Amino acid sequence: FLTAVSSIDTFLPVLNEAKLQWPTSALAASSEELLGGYVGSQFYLQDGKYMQFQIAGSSNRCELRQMIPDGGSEIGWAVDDGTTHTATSSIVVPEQVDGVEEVTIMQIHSGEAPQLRISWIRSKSLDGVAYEDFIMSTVRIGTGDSSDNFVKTHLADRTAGAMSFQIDVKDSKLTITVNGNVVVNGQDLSFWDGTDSCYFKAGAFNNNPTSESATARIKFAALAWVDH
Ligand SMILES: O=C(O)[C@H]1O[C@@H](O[C@H]2[C@H](O)[C@H](O)[C@H](O[C@H]3[C@H](O)[C@H](O)[C@H](O[C@H]4[C@H](O)[C@H](O)[C@H](O[C@H]5[C@H](O)[C@H](O)[C@H](O[C@H]6[C@H](O)[C@H](O)[C@H](O)O[C@@H]6C(=O)O)O[C@@H]5C(=O)O)O[C@@H]4C(=O)O)O[C@@H]3C(=O)O)O[C@@H]2C(=O)O)[C@@H](O)[C@@H](O)[C@@H]1O
Repeated sequence: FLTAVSSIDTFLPVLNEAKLQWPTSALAASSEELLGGYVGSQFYLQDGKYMQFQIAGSSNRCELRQMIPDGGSEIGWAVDDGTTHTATSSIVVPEQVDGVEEVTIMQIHSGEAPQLRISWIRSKSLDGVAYEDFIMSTVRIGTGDSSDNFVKTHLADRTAGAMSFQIDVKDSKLTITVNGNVVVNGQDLSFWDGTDSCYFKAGAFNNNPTSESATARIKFAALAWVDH
């Protein structure tokens, strides 16, 4: 069998606060299953150190979904409870195979929609400017589909080496730090005031592929979800 992610110590904190959704939003593994050696080609320990996610198909996923710690049920929190909700990661985004066009690697999501997606995208115009092979944040400030519902940002060009991300939510404001540099500073999340169902996700969620068989692949050297 492939080497289980839980066979080393590095990811036990987040696995203790997560369920795995694969290949859809349906449950693949409970937190205890993840802590107890759940493994497959979709989710395995890579190079002896990376929690790697693989998924093919339009809107299919291999994603960790934040849970109440120590075997609890699905968590939900508010963007303005006065604390800081923080997701931190270190991610190696390899060159994606042909047919893979956008891969969501971290999210904030609620009962209704994604407040935030951090995704790799092959090519995209943002605010009149073309970018290629880069990491993007997409923030919802509305629930519609038109441009004004989103704030989209070039976070960084994709690197060969590990890229660190810190997502901070405090007092209805979102900060994203990339390789130690603040890139998004205090994006307004006020539209979500009143919502108590937010949670982190991370892994690989495949968006608008050109081929249903092309497999997205994302490696995490680190991932943690904390409340301060
Ligand atoms: O490209 C463009 O055209 C535009 O795209 C825009 O971004 C898009 C993006 O491309 C992508 O489409 C994205 O997809 C969203 C999607 O719209 C939807 O919100 C989806 O929701 C998922 C959740 O992520 C989550 O997995 C959730 O999980 C649920 C399960 O569905 C199920 O309810 C489950 O039930 C069990 C639980 O135990 C329950 O508590 C219950 O008690 O028991 C059951 C059980 O035991 O069975 O509970 C799960 C849970 O954990 O909560 O399921 C939903 C789902 O509907 O499947 O999330 C994806 C996403 O991951 O982001 O949407 C983006 C968008 O609309 O913004 C923009 O980029 C735009 O600019 C472009 O133009």
